[PDB]
Amino acid sequence: MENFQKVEKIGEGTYGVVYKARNKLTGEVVALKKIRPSTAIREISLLKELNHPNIVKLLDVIHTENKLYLVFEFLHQDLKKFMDASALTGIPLPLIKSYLFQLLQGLAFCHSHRVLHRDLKPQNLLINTEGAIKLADFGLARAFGVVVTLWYRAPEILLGCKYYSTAVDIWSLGCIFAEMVTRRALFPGDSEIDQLFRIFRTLGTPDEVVWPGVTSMPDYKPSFPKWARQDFSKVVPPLDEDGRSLLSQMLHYDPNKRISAKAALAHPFFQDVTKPVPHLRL
Ligand SMILES: Nc1nc(NC2CCCCC2)sc1C(=O)c1cccc([N+](=O)[O-])c1
Repeated sequence: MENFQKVEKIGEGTYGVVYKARNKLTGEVVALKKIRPSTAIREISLLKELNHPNIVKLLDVIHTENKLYLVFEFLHQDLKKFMDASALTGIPLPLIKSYLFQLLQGLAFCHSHRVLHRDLKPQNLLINTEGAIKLADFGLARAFGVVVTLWYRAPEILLGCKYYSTAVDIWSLGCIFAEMVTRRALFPGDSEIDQLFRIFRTLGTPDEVVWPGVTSMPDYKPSFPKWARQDFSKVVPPLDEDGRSLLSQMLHYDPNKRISAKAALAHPFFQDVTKPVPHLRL
């Protein structure tokens, strides 16, 4: 309140309440995030340096009265709400393609700077009236270190691996891509084991052939049921073969086999990519 004017609470984020606020000095409207450690302050502050058209800008890190706040650029809609609003007709393919392309650019940028997100989901993908889509919260997970949605969690995380790689973000993005296409979450698990088994029932229970080292993951149990992989054309109909091919590469079990954001940008699926204007009701 000393330095801002609260417009309204807009949601509950991973780390605390998020408000739409107005900077007292500048009059600018921002997304103010209250964080519910000195190591973190220094680390997060470095994120202020990230600047890319597809990344929500971290405007400032404020540490006052022994409270921590992160100030982010404000956008008017998120992908979760946009998908809900578009459920009757579906998001036009050209726009799904444009959003996926832009999201991969944001990931390629962050990953090139050694910054992972680790918790990508429709709620932290923000859109504006000009057709841009941006990712918010990259790098917070590493700096802070932990009802939460498990729908977009990579299998290695669900299997208890405590070492993350850029591949966890590609997995989440693949799940989001599938959801934009079918208008339904790909793997809507209600628990970690349900999340894992939903993945197994669709992509097949992983083994040492497709994922070397999987049987040695922390939470892997030899007792996991063995489900056969489903035909991929049944998972995201009516997406064409270019889209299905790209999606399959984003959903490989072995994180090391998962396509990189950079390589994905070159996939044939983006041969005819454009930047359409979305119809946003604000
Ligand atoms: N920058 C930014 N602009 C936002 N405007 C809202 C978009 C949805 C409609 C209301 C305004 S939301 C936001 C976040 O960064 C954000 C990410 C994860 C979660 C939340 N959250 O509130 O729970 C917020």
